[PDB]
Amino acid sequence: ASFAALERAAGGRLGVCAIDTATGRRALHRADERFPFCSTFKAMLGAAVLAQSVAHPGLLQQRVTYGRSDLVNYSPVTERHVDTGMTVAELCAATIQYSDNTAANELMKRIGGPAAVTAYARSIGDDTFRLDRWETELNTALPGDLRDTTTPAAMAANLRVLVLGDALPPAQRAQLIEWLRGNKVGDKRIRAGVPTGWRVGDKTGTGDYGTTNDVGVLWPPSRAPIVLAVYYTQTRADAKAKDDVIAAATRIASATLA
Repeated sequence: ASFAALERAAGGRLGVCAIDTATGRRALHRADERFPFCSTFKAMLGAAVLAQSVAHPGLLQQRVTYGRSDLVNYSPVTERHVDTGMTVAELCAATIQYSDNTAANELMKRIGGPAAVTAYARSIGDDTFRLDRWETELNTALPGDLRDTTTPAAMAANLRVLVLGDALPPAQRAQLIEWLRGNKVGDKRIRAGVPTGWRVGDKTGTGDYGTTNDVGVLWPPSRAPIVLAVYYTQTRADAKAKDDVIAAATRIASATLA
């Protein structure tokens, strides 16, 4: 019935921040607790790359050459381009739309590592987010570890100002939205919990301890958008990701904000 009820049924710890951008009403659960963000940080990474390209417009064109030993687990796009390289823009699209892990590392090598993503977060008003590690270690999702964590509220605030606000200049804002709307690997999470008429731009995350996340912006066809951040993590190290918990949380959040 409710987020608290969903959590009790699924087990684990569920964090939600949903914001109706027309009224500021929210649907919340553990919204100020830290969670391991896993691949949802790739939305921030893309934003940080886009922001660096504002003073250096050629950044998105730069070609990155990497080798077999640079590939980490789950690299479905980059593993096809070991012999050609990829541009920074192509790496952004791969990491956001397919969650490619090597693409994230290659982008962070270009822009100054975990510290550069964290500094970017601070620059848009997020004093909570911390990126400490690289792919795939940042997905360990250990109970009680603050590395590679944020709160549902901080990530919802970031999405609001990046997608619906003026944190990025308009051209870069449009590109971030295009990338997020093009997510190919999230159909069973937030996208499964909204009507097929609503449009979604989102980034999923998955990690150890059955960590299952999805953050994004929801555009209903005839009402203002809703910003939704959902984080979920479990007690046992070998727990299985639960896509359906994210879809169910999305149904509750959308109904609260109806």
